[PDB]
Amino acid sequence: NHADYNLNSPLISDDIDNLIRKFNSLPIPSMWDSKNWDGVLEMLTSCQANPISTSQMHKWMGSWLMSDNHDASQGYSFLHEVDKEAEITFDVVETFIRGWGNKPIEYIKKERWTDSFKILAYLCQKFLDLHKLTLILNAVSEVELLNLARTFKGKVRRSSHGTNICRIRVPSLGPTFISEGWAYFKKLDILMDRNFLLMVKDVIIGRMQTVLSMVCRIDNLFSEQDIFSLLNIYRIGDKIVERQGNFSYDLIKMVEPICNLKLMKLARESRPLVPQFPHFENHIKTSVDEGAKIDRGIRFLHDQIMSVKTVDLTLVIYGSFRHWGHPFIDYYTGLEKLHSQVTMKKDIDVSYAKALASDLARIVLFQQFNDHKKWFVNGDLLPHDHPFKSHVKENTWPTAAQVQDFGDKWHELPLIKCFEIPDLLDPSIIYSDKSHSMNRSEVLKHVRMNPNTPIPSKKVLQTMLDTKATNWKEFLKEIDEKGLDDDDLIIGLKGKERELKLAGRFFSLMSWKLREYFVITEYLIKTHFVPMFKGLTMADDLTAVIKKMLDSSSGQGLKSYEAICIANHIDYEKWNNHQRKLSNGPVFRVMGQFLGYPSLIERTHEFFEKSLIYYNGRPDLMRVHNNTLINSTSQRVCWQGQEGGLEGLRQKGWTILNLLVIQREAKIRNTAVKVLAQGDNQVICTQYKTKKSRNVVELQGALNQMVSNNEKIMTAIKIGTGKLGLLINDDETMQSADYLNYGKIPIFRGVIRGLETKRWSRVTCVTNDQIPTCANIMSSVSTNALTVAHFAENPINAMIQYNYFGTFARLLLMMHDPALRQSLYEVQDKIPGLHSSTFKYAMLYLDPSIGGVSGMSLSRFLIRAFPDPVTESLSFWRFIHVHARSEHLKEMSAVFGNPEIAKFRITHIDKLVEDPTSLNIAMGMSPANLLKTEVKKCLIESRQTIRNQVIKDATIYLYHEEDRLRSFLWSINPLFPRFLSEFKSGTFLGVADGLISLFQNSRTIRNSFKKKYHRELDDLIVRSEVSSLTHLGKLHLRRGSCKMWTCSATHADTLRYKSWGRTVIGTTVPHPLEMLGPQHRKETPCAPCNTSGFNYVSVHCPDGIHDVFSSRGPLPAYLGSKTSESTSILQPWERESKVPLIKRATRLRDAISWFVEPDSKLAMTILSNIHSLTGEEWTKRQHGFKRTGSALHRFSTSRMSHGGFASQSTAALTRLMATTDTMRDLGDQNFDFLFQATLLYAQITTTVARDGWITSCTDHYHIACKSCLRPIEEITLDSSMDYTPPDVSHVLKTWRNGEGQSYQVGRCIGFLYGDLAYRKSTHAEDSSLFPLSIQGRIRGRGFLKGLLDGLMRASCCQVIHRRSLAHLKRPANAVYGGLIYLIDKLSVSPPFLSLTRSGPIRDELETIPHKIPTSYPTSNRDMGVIVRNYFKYQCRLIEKGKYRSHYSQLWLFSDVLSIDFIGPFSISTTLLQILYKPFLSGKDKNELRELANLSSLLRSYPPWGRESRGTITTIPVYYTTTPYPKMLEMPPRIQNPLLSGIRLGQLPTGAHYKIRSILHGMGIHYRDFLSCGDGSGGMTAALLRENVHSRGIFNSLLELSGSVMRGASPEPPSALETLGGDKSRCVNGETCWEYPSDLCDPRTWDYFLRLKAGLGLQIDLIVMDMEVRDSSTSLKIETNVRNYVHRILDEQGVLIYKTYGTYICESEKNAVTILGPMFKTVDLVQTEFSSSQTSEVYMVCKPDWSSINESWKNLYAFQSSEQEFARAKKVSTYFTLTGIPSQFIPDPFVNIETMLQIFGVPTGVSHAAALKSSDRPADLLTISLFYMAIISYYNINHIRVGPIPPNPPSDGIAQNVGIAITGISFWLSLMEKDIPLYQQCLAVIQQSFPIRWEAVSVKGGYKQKWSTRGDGLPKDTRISDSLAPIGNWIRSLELVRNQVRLNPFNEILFNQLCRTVDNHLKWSNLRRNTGMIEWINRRISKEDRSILMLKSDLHEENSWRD
Ligand SMILES: [Zn+2]
Ligand SMILES: [Zn+2]
Repeated sequence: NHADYNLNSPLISDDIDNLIRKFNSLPIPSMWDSKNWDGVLEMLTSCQANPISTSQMHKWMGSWLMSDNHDASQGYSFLHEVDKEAEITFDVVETFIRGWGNKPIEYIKKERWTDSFKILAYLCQKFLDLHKLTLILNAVSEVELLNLARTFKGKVRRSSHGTNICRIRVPSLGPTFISEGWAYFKKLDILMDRNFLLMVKDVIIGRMQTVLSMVCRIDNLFSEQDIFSLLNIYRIGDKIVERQGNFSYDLIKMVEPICNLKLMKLARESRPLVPQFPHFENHIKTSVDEGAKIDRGIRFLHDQIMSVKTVDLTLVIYGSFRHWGHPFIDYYTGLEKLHSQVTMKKDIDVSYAKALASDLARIVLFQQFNDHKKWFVNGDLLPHDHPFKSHVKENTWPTAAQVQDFGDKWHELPLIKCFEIPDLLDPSIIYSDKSHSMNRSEVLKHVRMNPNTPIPSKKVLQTMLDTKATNWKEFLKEIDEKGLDDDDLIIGLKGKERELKLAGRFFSLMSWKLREYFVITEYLIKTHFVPMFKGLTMADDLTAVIKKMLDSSSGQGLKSYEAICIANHIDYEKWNNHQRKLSNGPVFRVMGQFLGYPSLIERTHEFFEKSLIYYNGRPDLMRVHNNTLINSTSQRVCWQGQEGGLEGLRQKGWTILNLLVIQREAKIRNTAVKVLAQGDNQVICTQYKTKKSRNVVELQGALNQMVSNNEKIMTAIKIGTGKLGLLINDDETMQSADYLNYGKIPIFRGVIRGLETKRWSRVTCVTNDQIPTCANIMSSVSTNALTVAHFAENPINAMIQYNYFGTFARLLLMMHDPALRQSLYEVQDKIPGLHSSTFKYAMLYLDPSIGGVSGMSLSRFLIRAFPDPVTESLSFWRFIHVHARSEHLKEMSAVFGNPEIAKFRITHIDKLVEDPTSLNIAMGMSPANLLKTEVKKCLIESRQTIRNQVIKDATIYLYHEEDRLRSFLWSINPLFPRFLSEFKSGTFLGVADGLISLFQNSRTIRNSFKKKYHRELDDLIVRSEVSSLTHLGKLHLRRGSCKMWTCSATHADTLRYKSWGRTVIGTTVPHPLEMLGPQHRKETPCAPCNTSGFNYVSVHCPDGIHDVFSSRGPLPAYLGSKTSESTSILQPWERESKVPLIKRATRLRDAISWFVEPDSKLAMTILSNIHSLTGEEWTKRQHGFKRTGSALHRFSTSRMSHGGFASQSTAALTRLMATTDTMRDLGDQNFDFLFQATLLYAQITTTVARDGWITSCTDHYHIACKSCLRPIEEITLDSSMDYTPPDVSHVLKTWRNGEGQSYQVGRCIGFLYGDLAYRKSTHAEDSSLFPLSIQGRIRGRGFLKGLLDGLMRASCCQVIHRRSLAHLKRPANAVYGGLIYLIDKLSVSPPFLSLTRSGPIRDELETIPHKIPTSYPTSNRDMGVIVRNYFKYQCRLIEKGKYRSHYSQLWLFSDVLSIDFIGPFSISTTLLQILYKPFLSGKDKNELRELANLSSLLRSYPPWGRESRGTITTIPVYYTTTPYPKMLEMPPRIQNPLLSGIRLGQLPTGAHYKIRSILHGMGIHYRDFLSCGDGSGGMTAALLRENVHSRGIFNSLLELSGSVMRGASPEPPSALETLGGDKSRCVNGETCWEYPSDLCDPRTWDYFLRLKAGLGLQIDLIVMDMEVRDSSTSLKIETNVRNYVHRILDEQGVLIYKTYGTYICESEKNAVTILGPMFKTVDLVQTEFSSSQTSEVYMVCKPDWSSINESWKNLYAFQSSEQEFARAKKVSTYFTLTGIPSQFIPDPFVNIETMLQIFGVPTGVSHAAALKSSDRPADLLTISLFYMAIISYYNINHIRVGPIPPNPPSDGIAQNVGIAITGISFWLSLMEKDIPLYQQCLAVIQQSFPIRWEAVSVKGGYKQKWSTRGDGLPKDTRISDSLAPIGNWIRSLELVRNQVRLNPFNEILFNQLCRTVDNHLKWSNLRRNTGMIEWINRRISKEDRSILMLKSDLHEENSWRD
């Protein structure tokens, strides 16, 4: 009403002190005798006591906290009350949770832990009586005083000057005396003001709410001992601030980093082997040493903290740190420190900064030129370098060559406009209520004139109204050219309040021109340049940020060191001080060049250097001369000149400078540098990843190498940043792959965590001046609770705490509510019954949208946003009713969700047009809208006062034509409030709206003093509150209203209908709760839950949600909807920043046809006319724009159109998989429900209702409400009142701006993706899933051929730009090349890739022969393969002949807006016909030049057979009673890619043949089987095809993490493509994943036996290929079979168990474990890989050990390379391919072409090769060696000349050339018969394929050399994971050999091939110079493991939307 509860402004004890002065003897204050203090002096004399003053204040403060000698009572009673109320309200939540997540809860009291409750009772005693003192000393009215006096037992005492001294007795401190703003005295003899008292209230209530929040949770994360430990921490903290006064906060400023350091230490304990970084801990230790040199016990503090054993408790402490906090600021020392840190003279390297500036210019030139493909430089330049050629051509845009050539002069050019200055109309985009200083003459005159009084800050809005507006154009123009005038350069300082630094570090406020300057330039920055930089999270809302928080790939103790992201975070000193001109100048010069006005934005440090600085808190001390303030008294309280700094100015700008330094110094090592820059404070994620560590000392060394690399980066950054004059510290920190800290938000391991302590330590705090009301405190507990919910895991602790802190608050306001000025117990007579179940529930539970007060629904913890408050809560209430196990809850459901509707008025519709979705209620008069009404009213009733023409004309327009718009809008019968609102905003009235709204509540009541309105607003507040509470008392009608709806969405509609006159467009969305209802658990039957059909969402949690925050989690994510919102993470101004007016009008014209059509012409001529009033009439009309889209969620103006966001931790959402693709069957009309919200809801509800489960799980959601599932329509409104936009605003427009068949789908999305992929921005869902709102049916080869078309065109266009015109050689190669690049880029790109996983497109990709995948769900890898493969097939057909586009009717679609497609598409048909046609040159060059200029100016059962059947090496075995145990040779292990390669016709794997060999020789007849442990279903497919009449049970460990399923189910096992798409014979096909697919445990067996008794299978056969990695898991599964076997397996039945030789000789024989009637084991070659211990155990079910030993000697691992090799020859002799149909095999060239293309060569070469392979089957060897050559020369270049070719072994290229050499030389050795190749091969694959590196100088720069037999630099390559591609090699070349013979290696031919395909290089250059001839018989012994010296790239961490 007047002043503030909780804390606003800093401490500054000087006030108190000088009052002690004036009081005491008159030691004299300074100048403040002016003050009215004599009231307090009358208190001081009338009650004589004596103060203590400051340091002592903080002493007794420390003492007084946590004290026992005290009273208690009110504490006990209060808390018990809270307890009771909360029990009731928890009745409500009880039924909610329990009906929602099936888990029931009991209300745990807070009395349970005893001592905790005692502690908390003392704190409550203290807080509650501090709440009283708060209340009293902040009240103006004698009435409030008398009511509080009667309520709180105190009394009024009038003092002689007419000053009321209240006297109060309170149980903590005993007696107290209180007067205007001043307090206390006797008992503890102390004086205090509002500021000090309140910060103490903040303290105690912090401790209170934190202890409260933790003490009893549902999860027990705490015990009274832990709490005892935190309490101890408070005790210690106290003891510090006890021992001395304010100085302790040094040591506290130490507390929060000590906390940081314990955190780091834990998250380091995570993956133990990493070196710690001594830096930070050491620094800390030193700070504790010095701290303990002053005062110890900080020692004990630090110690006990780091003694804390938990994550949580630590995080709490770090969550507090501010407790026992907030010391007095000394602004003197503050200003000294500041001014010095400014004055500091900095060494600056200039040309360094200039090089940065250049780097930037390069950046945005690239971006712009990759956007509009129009170089933005002038053609005025020197006819040289790149530029002339460049801009003239419209692309020279150069290469590495011309970039190296070009110095970094990018900052020197003639740079043009580029970014256009957005129109700022309405204040929203500029102004907030922050203040600013008055001009120079005036401040100076307010120092000369009344001195003693601090000079005020002129509120931005008050000056916005009273001063003539800004001409943005002339402003910037004149600032640019001549700069600002002296009288506008002034900066005021205010000590910001919370800092905890004894320094105080003053926040700044400018003068009006400086204000506007910094704002508009800041806004140009953020709008244009901010986005050109990754990292720098400013514009980011939340979801985006969290994505940027998952730009830390941290965590993973699971995978351990196989990938790591180190994390640096840096703080500087004063970033916002040490900023300097001579550094910042060039870059901001560049930025200036860019935004229209050169040398504009560079004037920052100039305006600082010229300006005045002063601290408006002490004007007395400043003296006036020469338009200068001088310090006089020598405190440095003001000064002239500055070298820059002061906080929030060019935050973004200086941050872009730094971030550029980083991106420049990132280049040094190519290390992966990810960055997050929040203003000052920044973090650098440094990514590395490892290749499969072996000896564990490698981890030590390698990780220490990651550290070394890291420290190098940091050092380069230190020096670099240092050159600019920014001091970086060696005490500023970093952590390992774990932790990270960003803007005080912790990420721990791989996961975000909030400070529940902090949010709950806020609670009852009310924001500035707002004061607590029924609405406000509830609003606070609410928002903070939803925050907690949002950051934590399953949002429950937030719900129960909500209930608690809510009813805590409610009892506080029941005690007294400052709004009603008296207690609410006392008020019963006035207003209806406040004390009821009704009122309680209402106050804390019904939403405002149903029309009651406030406090959520408990439905909002679910979807973070969602656009239907009404439906949401009404749905909630129906739901709590239906699951209510009581009566009065039902009573409350009817009561609540039948809101009494007030009778319609055009007034109300004005309100609920201004905001949509809501309803007309018998209350709802908010202080908000009432104050909006009042400020509208006042602002309107003075339109003649306003000195601003923008605002004047806006107010006029309002006062005149608002009615016209009102009625005109209101007459549209299909009532479309979204459109009425967007139009309403988009009309020139958007100004009126912006400003009227712009005033924030408290700031408004502060700014409403502008006029006669003083009392009205206060009694209006009283009006609103009495009415509110009156509405609840009224809401005790119980049961009086109607009943339980049916599916409240339809009823929310009907209620909206009854609310208004008519029905509404249907903008209401049934929300997930009522429609999807509780979850069906598929682990249970769910069979009645089956609707058949797909009315079914599902979610998977493999491994389950059990323990989270403890690891990152495997699965990718799901964040939410796409479009952003208002940022709630910070508080600068930013809410309405989005979407100015011209853009609005433009966009609702970009609506038109959608829901209106031009045919309507009325609303339309109107729309265009709005666009004509804002602008002029630029309308060309529009036609053919028909849009079929949904009208509820989607329609908006560029703003949030969204469906919702996840309110949940990333944690569970990382352990889950949401699946959508199951629902394709609701395609229907493409109607209401939000897939976004639904998916989100499934996620949360799943997490909540699982809450921990380790057995994994699968969950079903089937639509319960088919009725309010609600099919849509498309209504196109028109109506009319015959309205026209009046009052032409072109005056304003002057002053405002500164002049700102499916082949068709294929071509559309494919060209769109080509072009967009070249622009490099948004890949999101524009490649969508299956028939869209664009409709369709067939999506075939039609879709794909078209895709190739549109895409090819897109590459046509990008290739006219991409290349120099005057070089035309073979344009075919140009365009072909571009499209190749695109295709690869697309096969990597995921959304399209899942799109091709699922659906009928798979077919068109399964028609072409490829190869089967292996990965069960088929990873992005195998998908990329298949996609590429098919495309190389079709594109091959292109590279040969001509490309026809068929069709040629360009069907543009509704999903393509404007010309981003149109122009280039037309131009691309012509351009394909021009460019791909000739294979030549002509006049076309002219045409290219022309058209490219126009573009840049335009943007102004399958057949089958027999198969390989092998030999069985048999081991019969018996077990008779007694053992003869253990004596056995344990085999060796060779990995021998050999035979794994010789298997030729392999489907996903040749285990296929193995099983054939079993069921061949071992003689099984199985009618039906169970195949478990198949990856893609290989052995399944095998069995199933082999015995055609068999049925089978498929089981696969579901390998998820390696693939991103974007809204899709993992799909069938790929292998079952084998059966020709008819999998019907495999019963478990297509459903496989949704059961317990885990074989490690039981329940899977219960499920199989289910499937046995279910389909009557009888399961003759069991087969398990485990591929066992764990003895544990093995013994586990052994026990499983041991249990379930002979109750599942049949009576003649069979069990095959694949076993490992080492593992069976190892310890616990599974052979022993399982012994049935006939028992054996076998080895089967003519299948099995060479030198292999692996063997198939066997049981037919229904001495010996020495024979076992014998057989083990007859086993393969034992046997040697002659057995190995000769056996593989035998296999070579077998026809391994045979009955395989061609669909399955690769094309026995295309695999070669693509492989050589996998190994880095050009496709042309690949193809010439593959041809030569085709042509020369006879002489193969020559061609093979030629592959060796070609891969070698294109990888490592044994020949060429160049200037400095550094280390091009560089890991990978060397890797793939090594493996190439291996596979090749393998099958070569097998052909050419040479053993020592083979021996070598084995020893190599085992260890270290040599690559010995050199660079020799023959001049011309220098040549490069690689070898083996020599020793250079050894990049020697390990191969472990590499058998697979070796296999590919052997397979391919065995596959092209086609059983055909071979002929001698023909050296002549080799030469032919070599010089043909390559430079002229020869067998010679290969022979000696550098090469692989070593692979004749020659090599060297092992040297390096150093590919295990790892590398760096970037990390792939996927979430969906932003
Ligand atoms: Zn429903
Ligand atoms: Zn189901």
